[PDB]
Amino acid sequence: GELSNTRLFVRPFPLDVQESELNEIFGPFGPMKEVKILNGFAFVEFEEAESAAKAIEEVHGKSFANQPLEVVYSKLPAKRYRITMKNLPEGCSWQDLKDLARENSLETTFSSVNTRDFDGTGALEFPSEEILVEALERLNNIEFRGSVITVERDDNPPPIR
Repeated sequence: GELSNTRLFVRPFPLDVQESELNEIFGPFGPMKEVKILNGFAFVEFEEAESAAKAIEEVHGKSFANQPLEVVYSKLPAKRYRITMKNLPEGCSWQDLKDLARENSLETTFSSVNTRDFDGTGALEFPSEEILVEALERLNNIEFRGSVITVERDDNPPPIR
């Protein structure tokens, strides 16, 4: 096999979505074999697997256009251990959900919430499936602050293309 090795998928950039920024950003990483910038998604293929593998862990989590950047290995996996919550109109936050989660016999490695809007929805992930299914069945349909919160897994693996 010679597929996955040099290709990093970036998030959608604003009106400033051009190779100019991609080069000025991914520049200090290695000889970019090629670059792609489309309204909605970006891609960058390095001439060296190392340069790519690094840029993926470097660029990922960066800042640009007053927004958090995101980069990954242009590719798709299978199965996961994360779930999303709904009907949770509360402030908690990652710290809150993480506190109750760990206290409820549920260890998580990643957490996220949505405070920007009043949708009242969050998302958590566990290191193992056991905790996922357990926490999902233990959290599914629960009364809290006079509100019934529910948890449901949501897998969104990029199209096969």
